Amino acid sequence: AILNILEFPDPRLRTIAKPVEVVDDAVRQLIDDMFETMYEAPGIGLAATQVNVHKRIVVMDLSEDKSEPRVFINPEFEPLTEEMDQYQEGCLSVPGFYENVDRPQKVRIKALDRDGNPFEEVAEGLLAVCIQHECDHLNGKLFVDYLSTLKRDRIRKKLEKQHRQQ
Ligand SMILES: O=C(C[C@H]1Sc2ccccc2NC1=O)NO
Ligand code: NI
Repeated sequence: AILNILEFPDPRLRTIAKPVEVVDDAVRQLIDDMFETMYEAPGIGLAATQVNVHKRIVVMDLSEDKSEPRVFINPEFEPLTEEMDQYQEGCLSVPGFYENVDRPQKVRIKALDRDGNPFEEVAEGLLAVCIQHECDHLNGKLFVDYLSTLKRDRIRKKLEKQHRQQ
């Protein structure tokens, strides 16, 4: 199923997601719907908060051909260096806008996989950017939160206008 993706400034995007206590079949079915939603948008990552399911679940596929689905349940990360990098980010919940965001350039991810087993993973580049961006969603944070207040308000106003016209 293709789930509806919430869009800024919907307050539901600010909800803090709750950890997943057991990765059962319902969780894997939600994950499958999230990937379908994500691939159809299309986008390279998606957090459950974005589809209004407030659980700590993230899916991603950084390939150009759907050949590398990745699952992160109860993800966390820790910067591995103090160095920062800029990347122009977009978001399915803030469609049509792309702005630079500075974030730690390398982080160590820790999460549960699709079977519920814990693993860790060093991330740099697009992977490090995407994992931080998706974990932010789970804590009710959007990339526009890093922008100047005036730029974020300009974004909000445009989206609000679009939502009224739709
Ligand atoms: O909205 C999304 C999908 C985004 S994640 C992202 C972050 C930095 C640069 C590009 C993207 N692209 C996505 O599709 N995830 O929450
Ligand atoms: Ni996003």
